[PDB]
Amino acid sequence: GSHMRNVAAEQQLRELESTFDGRLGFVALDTATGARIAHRADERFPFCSTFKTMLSAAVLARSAGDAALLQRRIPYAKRDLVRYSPITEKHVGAGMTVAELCAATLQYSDNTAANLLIALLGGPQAVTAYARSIGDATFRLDRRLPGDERDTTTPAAMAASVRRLLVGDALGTAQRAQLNAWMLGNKTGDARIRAGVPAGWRVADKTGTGDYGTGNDIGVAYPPDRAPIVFVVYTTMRSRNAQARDDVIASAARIAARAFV
Ligand SMILES: CC(C)(O/N=C(\C(=O)NCB(O)O)c1csc(N)n1)C(=O)O
Repeated sequence: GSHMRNVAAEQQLRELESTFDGRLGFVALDTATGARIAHRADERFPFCSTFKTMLSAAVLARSAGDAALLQRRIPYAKRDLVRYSPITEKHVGAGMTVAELCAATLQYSDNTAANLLIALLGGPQAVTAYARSIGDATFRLDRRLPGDERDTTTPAAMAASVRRLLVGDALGTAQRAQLNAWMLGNKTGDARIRAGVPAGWRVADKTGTGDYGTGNDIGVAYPPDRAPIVFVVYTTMRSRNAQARDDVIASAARIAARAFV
């Protein structure tokens, strides 16, 4: 790579943002060199379901020296279900193990699964506390309008957290391996980062989708013969009804992939 290719990439990101009525927040990091391609990296964006990565890491941290926690089954009932719970809705009654809940919320974005895990940790403030413990002073989970700082982070802060969690040593080696295993098996991101990077790269990712055309994807790509590349993409729009743009997310990843190859 080179600084000049990165300057070119950043202008391409600006041009990409002009194709929709909203904001593009982007960080890609080449871990081989620390080279960073960024756009609106220090602005806050609603993180939507991408917080589930930080969730799951916090749960994995509780399991250090207590691997049996992952096999502990958590009961819940129908009145405990919230909207969009495709996995948990099938296991009302006896419930699911902690590991199963982590997998459900990472791979299917199951919302009840996330709430149960948030509860296990002691509430949303425990997730924020966990983020602070790994050097993220920006992330805030306030609950399980544009401009509201609640439930937001910046692309820069999330990129650093993704890097430390999936590539670095925020977690112990075994827990890092497990977080990667879950995110590698994500089912919701086929049209996002995965669509923009080379087919030969392995991708561990977590998506986020919300109103105001909010379309997010964060994660790490593992090329077969070089160092991991961290990708964080946040998009959000001015119109509440607007669909999230999978193609824009894929295109942003593709711009950075081309620059780093
Ligand atoms: C409605 C319910 C179940 O979930 N709300 C969500 C949501 O559906 N997140 C799904 B995700 O981004 O894959 C959400 C967060 S920001 C936004 N817009 N929607 C909830 O929190 O009660």
